[PDB]
Amino acid sequence: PAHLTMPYVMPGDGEVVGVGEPVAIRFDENIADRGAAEKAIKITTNPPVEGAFYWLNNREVRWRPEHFWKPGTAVDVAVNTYGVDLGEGMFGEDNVQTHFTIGDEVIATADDNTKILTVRVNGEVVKSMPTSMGKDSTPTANGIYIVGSRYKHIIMDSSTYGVPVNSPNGYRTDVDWATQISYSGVFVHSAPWSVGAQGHTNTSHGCLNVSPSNAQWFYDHVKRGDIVEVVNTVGGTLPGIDGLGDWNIPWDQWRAGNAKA
Repeated sequence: PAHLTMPYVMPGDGEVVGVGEPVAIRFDENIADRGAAEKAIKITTNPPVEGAFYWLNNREVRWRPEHFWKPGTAVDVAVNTYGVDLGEGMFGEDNVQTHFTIGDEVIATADDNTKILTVRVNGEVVKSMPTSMGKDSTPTANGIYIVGSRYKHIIMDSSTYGVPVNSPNGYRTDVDWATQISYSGVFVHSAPWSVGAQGHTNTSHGCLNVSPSNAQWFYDHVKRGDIVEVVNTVGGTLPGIDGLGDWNIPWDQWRAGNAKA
């Protein structure tokens, strides 16, 4: 190693993901020549669709279409960096490939005006969940969120996101049925402690609090790549480079890319 870097591709080989899942190629070393890396990456889709690369940081690039994937689309990814100088004498340690498919269109919209999280599958409403989002002093950002990992039980610690547990906006909370939707720390999870406020008042630090029953349903039926869109909150907009906020970047900007950066 040292002059060799190993690329990692997401999603998993054979995985079925939602319509918002971007292709992600992560290197274990910073890429000096982003242009070279993009050239070494071949992506084939069926049905065919145009897409483009955009870097979230110095080690990870993302590729996605202008709009959400069409359900049933099959995607093949070939990261051929072996023999390729990714910049300053750094070569790919080996080549990697992955194949994944797009499942049904699942888009859950959380409207702060109604305090309801509505899950639509292929355009049809299948669930309407009262929710309680970030309180005014710690609001939930508006925007398009891509569903990530899920946990039957986990502890969310504010210090993971730069906020001391002992501070006013701090917390170290055990939660059931947690589905992560932003690297910034936003999750859709079971919140038995805010069932009264759900559908009426925002009381969280930013997460989308829902009933235990609804959180479990969300955990069982929503998958990586599905979409959660938050609208009308007093917060700002999820950053395009969050890690799960890719879609908040305007297509013209995304297509333009940032390889010469």
